[PDB]
This record gives sequence, C-alpha cells and structure tokens, in this order.
Amino acid sequence: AVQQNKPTRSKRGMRRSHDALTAVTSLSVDKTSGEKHLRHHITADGYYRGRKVIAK
Amino acid sequence: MRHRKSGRQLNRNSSHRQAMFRNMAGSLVRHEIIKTTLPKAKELRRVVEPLITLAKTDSVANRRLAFARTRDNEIVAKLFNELGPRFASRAGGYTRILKCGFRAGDNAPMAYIELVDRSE
Amino acid sequence: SNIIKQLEQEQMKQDVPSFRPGDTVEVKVWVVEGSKKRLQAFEGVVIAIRNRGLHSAFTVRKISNGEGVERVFQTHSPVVDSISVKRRGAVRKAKLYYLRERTGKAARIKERLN
Amino acid sequence: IQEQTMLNVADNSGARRVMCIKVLGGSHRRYAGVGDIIKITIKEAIPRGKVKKGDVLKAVVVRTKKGVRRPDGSVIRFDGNACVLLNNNSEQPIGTRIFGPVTRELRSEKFMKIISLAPEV
Amino acid sequence: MIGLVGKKVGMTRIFTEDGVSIPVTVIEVEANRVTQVKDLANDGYRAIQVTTGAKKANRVTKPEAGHFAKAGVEAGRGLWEFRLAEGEEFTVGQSISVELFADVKKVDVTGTSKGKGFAGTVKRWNFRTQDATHGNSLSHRVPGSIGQNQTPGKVFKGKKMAGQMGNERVTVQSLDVVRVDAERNLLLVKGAVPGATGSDLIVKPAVKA
RNA sequence: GGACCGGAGUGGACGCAUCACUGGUGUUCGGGUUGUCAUGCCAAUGGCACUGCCCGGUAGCUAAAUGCGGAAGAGAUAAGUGCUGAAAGCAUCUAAGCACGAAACUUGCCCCGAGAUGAGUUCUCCCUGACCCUUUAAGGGUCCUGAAGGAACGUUGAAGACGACGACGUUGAUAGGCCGGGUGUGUAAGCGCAGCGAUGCGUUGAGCUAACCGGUACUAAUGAACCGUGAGGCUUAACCU
RNA sequence: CGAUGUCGGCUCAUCACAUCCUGGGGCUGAAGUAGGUCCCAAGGGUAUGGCUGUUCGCCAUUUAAAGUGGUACGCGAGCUG
Repeated sequence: AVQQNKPTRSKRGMRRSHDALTAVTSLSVDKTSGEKHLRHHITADGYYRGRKVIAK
Repeated sequence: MRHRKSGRQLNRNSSHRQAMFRNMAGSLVRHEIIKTTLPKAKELRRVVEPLITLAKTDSVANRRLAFARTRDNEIVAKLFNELGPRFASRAGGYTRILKCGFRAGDNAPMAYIELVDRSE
Repeated sequence: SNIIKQLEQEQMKQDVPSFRPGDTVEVKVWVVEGSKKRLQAFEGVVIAIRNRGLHSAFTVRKISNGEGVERVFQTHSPVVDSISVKRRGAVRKAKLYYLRERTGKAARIKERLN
Repeated sequence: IQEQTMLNVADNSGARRVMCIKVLGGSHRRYAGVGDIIKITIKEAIPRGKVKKGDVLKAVVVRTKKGVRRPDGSVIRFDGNACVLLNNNSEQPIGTRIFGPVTRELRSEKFMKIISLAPEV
Repeated sequence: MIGLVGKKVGMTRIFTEDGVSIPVTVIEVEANRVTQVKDLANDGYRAIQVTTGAKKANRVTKPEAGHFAKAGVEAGRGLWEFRLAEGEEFTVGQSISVELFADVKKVDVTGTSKGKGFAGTVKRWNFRTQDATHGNSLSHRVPGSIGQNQTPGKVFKGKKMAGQMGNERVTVQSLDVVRVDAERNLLLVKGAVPGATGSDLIVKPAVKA
C-alpha cells in the first residue's frame, strides 16, 4: 500500500495530462440587453431570452 | 442498478425528503418565487403542481387532502382562493425553472423556480 | 402510435363472472387422462386479483382432509371454463393470505350489495 | 425435499415424521420436491407402524409447500410437506392406504398404485 | 413444382413488446418499399444492404441522406451488409405457386443484452460468498484469492473479477409447439419473432442448426 | 440372464438471456392499530416512536420462475485395424502409393476484434478566393470565406461510478406536468338513518393511487456562437502532350 | 534472523498426465451384461454429511466419477483463528 521508488516529475506531470480545465468556449448574447450569459441561464441582470424574468 | 425509477433521494432520508418538500411547496405558494438548486427545483415542481391541479375543485375533502400535504392553512387558503382559479384554464405546467449562477459556498447549479403569474 | 394493448385482448374470455375475495367459488377444470377429457371441481375461498389482462388469476384454498390446498387458476386459460360465485363472503382485505391460515373458521356471508 | 427436511407421511405404515437424509438422483442435486425419490430416516414413529425409529429407506415427495406449476401457469400448493414410504431396493409403497391429496405428476412408473389408493387426484 | 427462396425474408416487422407473438393480421394500411440500390461503377463485388424503421429527415446526416437517396429518399435507422449471390435483376415468377403442401417447419431466434452497470463478482459470474458471521473481517462479498503466490507472480488474463456487465449481443435458437388450430382452416406462419430490433439478419442455407 | 451399433423422449450439474407466468423485495402506493404532541376544539389529518408495529402491494431488480445452449458436420490425425507391394522371387500396414480411425488439433457455434503502425475495404457527403516575404516539393504572415460534420449546452434513457453510448431540441412527445385508463389498497371526507354508546347501514367498489399504458406543447429544451477548411506531397506505370 | 507469518477450512483458481468418468483400440481364462491389463487422449466434468482443529482416518448415503501431483506441502497488503 506504499511505493518502493519515488515516481518522477515526468510521471507526476504526466498523470496531470488529463487534469486540465476545459473552457466554456462560447457564450450567448441576449437580444434584449447586449450582455453575455451562459447557455440556458439568466444574464446576471435579470434577463432570459426576451423578458426581464427577475424584478430584483 | 436502477431502471425506470423515479424520485431523487437528495442525499437524505424519506421523512426528511417529505418535510423538505412540504416546506418548499409552502414557500413557493407563499412567495411565488424560490431560488433553490436544480434537482430540488425539478422535484419541487413534481410535487407542487399536483397540489394546484387538486386545488381547481373547491371541496372540503380536497382542502383536507391539500392539508394532509404541506400542513399550512395559509397555504391551503391561498391555493384554493387565489391560485386555483388563476390556473383554472391551464393544463399542467404551473411552474417555470430558470437557471441562475452557481452558489458561492458550494458549486451548486442554482435555479429560480416560479409560477406563470403576472406582476399586475 | 395508437396500436398497442390489443393482442392480449384478442384471446380474452368475456364470459367470466365477477367475484370478490372471500367468496367460495367453484372452478371446473378440464383434465386429460387419455383419450377422454373430463371435468374437475374445486371449491374454496378465493383470494383474487383483478383483471391484469390475460395475465390474471385467482387463488382458491380448500381443506380436503386436515390440511389446506391452494390452487391459483389463470382466469383466461382454456382449461378453466366456468366459475360460479356461489356463497358470497364479507371481508375487509383484498388478500386473505393470513385468514386462510387459521382452521375451522369461515367468513361471514353478505349477499345484498356485493 | 432438500436434505434435513422434516416430512409428514401419507401412508399408514410410514409413521409420523420422517427426515430426508439424501436427495437421490444427480451429483450436487439440491432440491427435489415433486415426484423425485429421496432417502429418509424415521425420526419419530408410533408403534402401530411397521417401520421404526432410525430406519433408512426411500420415499417419494407427494405434497410440497412450494407447489408444482401446471403447464398453463397454475400452481397447486399444499400446506405441509408429505411423503409416501418406499422400499430401498424394490421402490414400492409399504403403506396399504394413501391419505390426502396427490398430484397428477405422480403418475409415472411405480406411482400409479399411490394415485390409485389416494382419494383425491 | 420447382421454386425456392432468393433475396427475400420479409418487409414488415413491428416493435417488440413481449417476445412470444402469437400471430393475428391487423387491419391498417401503410406503404413500405425497398429504396436502397447501390452504385455500379467502382466496386469488384456487388453487395446490397437493408434498413428498417423511419427517421425524421431532419437529423439524418447529409452523407446518410445521400446514401439513402439512391432510388427514392426514404430513410431508416440502421444498415447491415452481407455477401454476394449473383447480382440484381427482376426474378418475379407467375401468380400462384406454393399453396399446396410445403408451408413451414421451424424458425430461428436472435437477440441482444441489457446493461447491468459495473456489476460485482457475484452478479457477473456466480461466485460464492464467504460466511458472514464467523469472524469475516470485511470479506462478505469480496473476491477472494486471485492468484498463486510467487511462481506466477501475476494474475492471468482470463480472470473473473469485477467489471461492467451488459451491453453485449446474445443469440439463441429452437422454439417449439405451443398450440394448434384446425377447424377454421386459416393460413398460418409460425414462430416467435426474433428478439430486439438490432438483430443481424439470417442468411442461411438449408437447415443445419 | 442379457447386447454393442442406430433412433426417440426425459432429467442432474453448468452457462446465457428475460420479467409473460409463479414468487420475493418494493422506507416513494393504500389500509388497520398502540403511545403521545400539534393543527382552537368534535370530526378529520399530520409529526415522532426501527418504515412505530403490522397487513397487502405498482414499476424496476430478481430466482426459487421461464426460454435456450454446448451439437450434427468437414479437414488433418494419435493408438489401432488395413489394401497393393518389393527391399528380403516367400512373406510384410510402408520404404514408393493409397483407404479408415477419438470428447484431443483446425474449422463449424457465440462474443471482442484494422493501434491487423502489415493501421484494410465499400457507399455517400463537403470544400474548386486573393496579396507579400520567398534561408525553395519550399516554407511563413495578412484580408475574405470558414462547408460536410463534430463539439458545447439544455431535456434525458429500460445507457451509466466519471467519461462514454443511445433519444429529443419549438417544421418538438425528450423529461416533468395535465387528461383518460390500468394496477394496488379496500366502501375516503361530509351528510343522513339505527343505537344510551362503541359502532353498524346508505351515499359507495367509494376515495386516494408510483416508476406503468395511450393522448396532449402547459413548463423547460433559444438563434446565435465554437471547432473543423478553401481541392489535398514526390516518383513510377495506361488515352493527347 | 537490520523479521520470507506456521496447518486445516472458506473464496478463487491454473498447469502436468504417471487418466477417476466420458471417448477410440489391442490382448484376455473377452459366450452377452459385467470385469482385468496395456496403448492413444487432458476437451469437459470430477459429492453431501455425523466424529475431533485436523491433512489423514472411520462411517451413513449419493454419483458416470467422487484422480494423482505441481503451483512458497497455490491462495493471511483475500477471510478465519
């Protein structure tokens, strides 16, 4: 349940080949207010697609 | 494995799930708007809108059934007085899930769940 | 689209009578001993399920000489032809699986309104 | 039925309780409970019976709580397990009269005598 | 009289529900046609492939749409290729031939499997569980020994341990007699229609298996 | 007493699949009940007491349930039995030739399988615009166009640890909801009648009822946008150069 | 000897064939059923219990059969004591 040799910096950084953060790579621009949001999310000012869905 | 199975146990027991859902249905019927997590919102509508379609027929038996659920007479009074006839013409879909940003304390997919009301 | 649930209805038996659990029913069953084909009578309290299509059956308990025999008959099988409701019984539960265990006891009779 | 199964007896000569010591036929055959032959001992006997306590001989299972399935899907379940005592070598019933119901699958080879002596088939 | 099978099994198969399928002709009028005819130029073998069902003609990809577009654009959902007999011409005979005596003998079956997830070593192969109470520190359903100490020094390749079961193919044969009908004199074809849709086609000579 | 050879059925153990049946489980369906608290109280319900204890039980999963299977064949054979036959004018299964011969071998049956770097084949679809420096099949940068398709994202699945793999994305039944049914529990509440009362009877097979079945845009599945290009090297061989 | 945990059982096995059964032959004091021995063959299969910790061993009963060995007298970073 323990190692017998120290794994290298090559193997240590090579296990971290798949541990990289993937981006959103695209946002969506709301037609009413030109700010950008996530796909299928509120535009952080209270707008979905075409109505101000949040009064606050 | 699970096949053809419904209901998300929400990392909590059956009694707590029922109590959460009674409290959440009362909060939705009271305030017309709830910010909660996405699976909580989906199961919330799956247990709220049965009450609204129970509430179209105003009878003492249906008040007692709608009081066996959610356990609040203000909620049954609202659900049979103002809701009910406001949603009489609709056939399902008394709720709308709008997703918002993730929670600050934990990465939770949060969602505004609300009815199909108007402001005035 | 609007197709399914009729292949099981092609081979129903629409001459079946309606019975509640608790009645003592008589089931005539075809049996084959050779070239001839005769009938068998089975009496006893029925512990039924309602009509799950062709896949519906009812459980009948009889005591011959001290111990009970339970026979479940498929309702729409060709070997079961005739059911007679006979004496009609009054019980509360849909399944009499525990009231069938006791000995010397018979359910109460109710004939007016089912 | 299985090994270490206490069984009642239908025939008169077989006396009260018998217990299955081996499930005959097959290598690791575990459960044989319909018309199969089982080796029994006699665990408790009345003196009126011809057999006595501690005697090993064969049997055939006649009634079972598991119940036999008919071809149409019907299940005939008997309350309490029963057997009819047989000789070890000749495999014929010692008992002159058979008590209780029997099933129509007990018709093959030496069991026509059992269903002939039995009241209800 | 002489006449036998060719490039023909059937045209119609209905969605699976139970898997026994005692046959009865239902009255509903739809139209089905062979659409797929391959090209002639660039191949040294002349092969033909079949399809079933219907697609929306919106999620069909343009390569697949062009595949189906040779002789009439009606798409399906799947494709399966097979060998060469001779080619493709019209071999239709006269009206009524095969009504006399030689109807059917048996049929065959074909299937697929269901996904049971990352199944265990008791679910997957029928392992025996160790005794749960006489001691048994954390070893009730675990795999036991997987090898033989030092001289192998490794675990063998065909070893039964815990993994995913399901999502595979199965195949079976040889269904039997269930019931007969004689008095009303109806034309009958017999057999349980084979398995789930996703079968590989039965292209066979005379009855070997 | 008692046959190999050749057929017919029916079992034991094993393995695969399935949920139609028989069942089990079903803490999310219904009902009976004990103790107690609350909803102002009667009534009716809810909360705790392992799901309070039980009684049944839908879907799903499942075996103890059901369906199937390990073959028949073909080639080359080991042991052995042989034909023809000299060496060795007779003989001899072998040295030249030839014919049989088993659950072993190779195929036959079922799965993975072109990372088979020996990277294969077939069908279809899509792209046929310019300018500079050129340390030259040269090769790099700028503007435009960025297809077929994929990915992302939502609804999700009888697929699944995460990925992945299926179905759907408003010219939409993909998931919830709603409507009608089916199943399961077993005559709900309210009212009336009888009874001192518990309780009984009628309304009433009533009321609830899931994951199931058929239908329906009521709610969420937005239109962008992202990646992927712009005809694809050099020799050699067939129609004009 | 600056530590290679000791039997048996359970779970899981794999290999050799000096073959228990099934398969093909020879010989036999092989009339047939049934046997004995020898050759080829490792594809598959190759018990449940009472006794005491047992490997063994006795016995009841079964099966076509309950094989002999190797694998740290297989298997304790898998379990038991």
